[PDB]
Amino acid sequence: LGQGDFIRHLMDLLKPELVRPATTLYQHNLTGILETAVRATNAQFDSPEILRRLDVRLLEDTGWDVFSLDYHVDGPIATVFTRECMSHYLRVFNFLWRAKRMEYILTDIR
Amino acid sequence: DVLESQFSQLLHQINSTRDFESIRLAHDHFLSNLLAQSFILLKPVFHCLNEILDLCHSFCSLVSQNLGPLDERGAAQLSILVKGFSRQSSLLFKILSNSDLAQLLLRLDYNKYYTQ
Amino acid sequence: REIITLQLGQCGNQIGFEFWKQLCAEHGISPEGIVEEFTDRKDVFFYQYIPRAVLLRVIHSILNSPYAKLYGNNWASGFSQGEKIHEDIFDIIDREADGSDSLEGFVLCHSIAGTGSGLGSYLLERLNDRYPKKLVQTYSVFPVQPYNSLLTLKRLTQNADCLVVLDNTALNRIATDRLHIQSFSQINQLVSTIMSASTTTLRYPGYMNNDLIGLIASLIPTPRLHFLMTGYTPLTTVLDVMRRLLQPKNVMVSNHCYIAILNIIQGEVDPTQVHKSLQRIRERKLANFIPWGPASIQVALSRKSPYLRVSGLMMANHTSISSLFERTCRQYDKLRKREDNFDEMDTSREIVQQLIDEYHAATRPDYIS
Amino acid sequence: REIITLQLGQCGNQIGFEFWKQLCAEHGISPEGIVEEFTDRKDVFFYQYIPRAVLLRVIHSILNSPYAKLYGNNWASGFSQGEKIHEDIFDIIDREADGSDSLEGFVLCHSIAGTGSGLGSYLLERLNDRYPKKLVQTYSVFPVQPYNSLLTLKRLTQNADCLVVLDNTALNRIATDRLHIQSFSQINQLVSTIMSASTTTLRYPGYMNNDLIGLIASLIPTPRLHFLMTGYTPLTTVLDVMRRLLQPKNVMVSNHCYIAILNIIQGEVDPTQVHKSLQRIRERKLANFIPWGPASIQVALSRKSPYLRVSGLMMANHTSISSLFERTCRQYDKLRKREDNFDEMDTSREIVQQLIDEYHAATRPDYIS
Ligand SMILES: Nc1nc2c(ncn2[C@@H]2O[C@H](COP(=O)(O)OP(=O)(O)O)[C@@H](O)[C@H]2O)c(=O)[nH]1
Ligand SMILES: Nc1nc2c(ncn2[C@@H]2O[C@H](COP(=O)(O)OP(=O)(O)O)[C@@H](O)[C@H]2O)c(=O)[nH]1
Repeated sequence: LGQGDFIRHLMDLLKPELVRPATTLYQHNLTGILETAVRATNAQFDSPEILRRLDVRLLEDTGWDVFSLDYHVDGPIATVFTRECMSHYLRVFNFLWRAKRMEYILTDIR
Repeated sequence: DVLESQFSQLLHQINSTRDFESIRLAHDHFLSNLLAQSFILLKPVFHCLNEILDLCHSFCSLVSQNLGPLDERGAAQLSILVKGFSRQSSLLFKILSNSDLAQLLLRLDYNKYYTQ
Repeated sequence: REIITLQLGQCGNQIGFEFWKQLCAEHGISPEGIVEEFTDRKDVFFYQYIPRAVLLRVIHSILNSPYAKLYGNNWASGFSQGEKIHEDIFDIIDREADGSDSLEGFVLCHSIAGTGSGLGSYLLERLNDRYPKKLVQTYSVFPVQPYNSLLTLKRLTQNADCLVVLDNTALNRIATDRLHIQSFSQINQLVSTIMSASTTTLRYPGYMNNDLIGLIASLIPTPRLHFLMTGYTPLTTVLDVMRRLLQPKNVMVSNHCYIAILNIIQGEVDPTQVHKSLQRIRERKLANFIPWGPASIQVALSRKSPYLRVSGLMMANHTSISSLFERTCRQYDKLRKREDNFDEMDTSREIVQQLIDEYHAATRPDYIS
Repeated sequence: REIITLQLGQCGNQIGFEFWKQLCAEHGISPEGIVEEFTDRKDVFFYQYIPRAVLLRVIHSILNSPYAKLYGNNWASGFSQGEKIHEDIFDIIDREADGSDSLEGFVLCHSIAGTGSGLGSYLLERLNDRYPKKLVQTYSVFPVQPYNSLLTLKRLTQNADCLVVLDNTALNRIATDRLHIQSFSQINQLVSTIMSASTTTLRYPGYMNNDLIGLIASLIPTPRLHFLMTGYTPLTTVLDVMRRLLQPKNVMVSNHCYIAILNIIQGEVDPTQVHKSLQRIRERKLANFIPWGPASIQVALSRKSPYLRVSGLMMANHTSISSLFERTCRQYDKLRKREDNFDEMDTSREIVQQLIDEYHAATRPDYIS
């Protein structure tokens, strides 16, 4: 979440979707919103290569409990991350996602 | 927008590399994309839309095989397909929910299937 | 599949002549009707070259042009004469039909204001009588004047299987803003650019949209809603185009929502980003649509004439066009209280009112049934 | 999200024009509104580049400037004339709002001392009528002057969603101290630096504060106490900046306690020692805080414009701001006993008395209820 500008727009677009239960959620729909979100923010001016790996994954309730980004990496660069950094980032990304919706709720009440 | 887009890359990879070895690979990858993008290799979607294909043959014939209202067991035959078509319609909807993003967007411009 | 054009009245004959001028110059065909040396499939609008036109004082001006080798005021006054020479003109149509391989449609270019108003009314009925299997598209033009306009509607609402609207008052406003004219010969120039661009995908060989049926069938969902309005941006990415189309300052018209949208791109734009523009455009939710029927926005590419930079035209079927009809009906009701049976006008008054309701009912979540 | 700015009266146009000059030079934007070659998110304040300004004699001197390609004295007189052109100016705003992707707020730059002040009070009410879900932040500037000042205060206390006070008496003293001027174009240099620095975290995105409500939701505790004051350190460690802003000889304002503080450090400072300094400043107890609810101090970093060193900006909510209203209040009563209903002055005089009564009671251990 070090970008901030991109995650702001991404939390405004997933609001109408994640409120529904997880059973009606299918990954094929969220990607469209994700591609639009990059264009709608400053993340469009970015290296096309790294943007090819950034996608969504569905953890396996409510839509605010199974959504998370993945950024899969394979090849030579995969010897620095080694399937454990990707099992640690997602362990972190939840705590930064919760502490981000608990704030945009409290600026909506305000 | 898969032909005029993949083709416009195949022609661009040609006028760029003075090497010929690229052409044998650029053209080869161009061909594999068409089989992959156009869902010809993807069996589930290709075995579901195929049912939609021959489905219209029946319906279009039904309207052309007469000039009066659907009374002589045509209506009895009419309600047969809608129970399958609309079932086949929303059946496809769950399939798309990598490449389908360019397709499902067009059908969902008015969020009509969202109500399905 | 060939399509023949029909030109009536002063307005029709003037714009159609210019419509060909833009068309023949678009190809390598000199004014004397011969190919210049200097791809473009020309079968739809030309015969082997000769254009498939049927024209009906002003003909002197055309015969005096360098293109000599290229071939009352009341509605009652017009309709009366048309019945008298019925068999005279239908010889021309018949001889042009069998001379064509497979006739497909009948483009009609006329103004609803005076002889073209009635004669066109007479034609459309008789055309449907003899030919029931032919599409009938008309390039009608909008402005005792109201009475002539209302009578034409009664025929245009049930006969013409397609239609486009071109209003001068809105067109004249574009003149003083971006062209600074204050002239018919000038405002007609935009019409030619509008008309020629309206049928670009038919002359250049493409994947789809190879017939008039391939274009209109997407827009008109039901035979009652058979009216369109136009839009033209260039007066440079695809997103730059689609944004500038939907602005209300560019369209040629004087709650409400669209039914279907067509986009004509005549430039050489990179076609990889086109699906991206729709994504961003849909998100912006810049335009509203019907909630009952599933539809989308149509976008089609083309190529500009090399013998002549990116342009763009948009075809729209908007329910806001019902507003224009009200003005005619509103004025007529004022005339009916201001002055052999006078019942034909009364029946038409009813049938035009039905169309206003059908549009108004179409913007409802429950238009169907 | 986008933020549309408005400029009213002679002051609003001048400080807004100087705000845009500084904001154009801070970015890579030529005076011809064209991007020069030479990361900074500029979509909020610039439109694809066009500023989202609505300007309202001084306009001519702006149009004769090199930046032309970038686009009585009573309160009742200023209120009525806005009513007669009610529909006029909103068409400019209505097209800019709907032409905008997703509107967020309305920045207002105006001086409450008189046609502009009267026009402002009118527009502040109508924006509450039409748009209920849009913030309205006002960069008001303090100076029959007592009359006009309190009337606009009646609207600024219940209409404007936030407010940043900038009084000339504090700015002029700063110009007669470190500036040594003995002019309007001179003190506006300082006003432009505070305004440009106020929205710094909006244009350079960081982990936090990516929206206008993010800065305001922390300071303003209740919708009534929506007045703020500013502090510029320069007219280097982070521990120096904080101790050079909390000083009362740097605030732009002529017991009491703080409610919330926000610090903007715009330098290239070391971002690892920022958490240390907040550990020490608490120990020296340089500021006294509210006893009823919890309050803290906030520090936010950013990056200076490379195309143009450490600077600071402190936005605070001090109950000592109640004194400024008292001066206008007391000045009003002296004129009321000295000279169609004159009842609006009575209501305005009454409602500001409740605001002052909130502040003096906001410093007690039982402000709850
Ligand atoms: N926009 C446009 N309208 C035209 C032009 N020429 C004629 N018209 C329209 O045609 C109407 C008059 O037609 P009219 O001359 O009576 O047709 P006629 O009776 O067959 O000769 C007017 O209302 C005009 O608006 C033209 O060049 N441009
Ligand atoms: N801070 C600041 N205030 C200004 C500036 N110019 C004018 N003012 C204020 O505006 C007031 C005069 O308003 P005026 O322009 O006569 O109102 P108008 O005639 O209705 O536009 C004075 O009381 C000043 O305090 C400026 O450059 N900076």
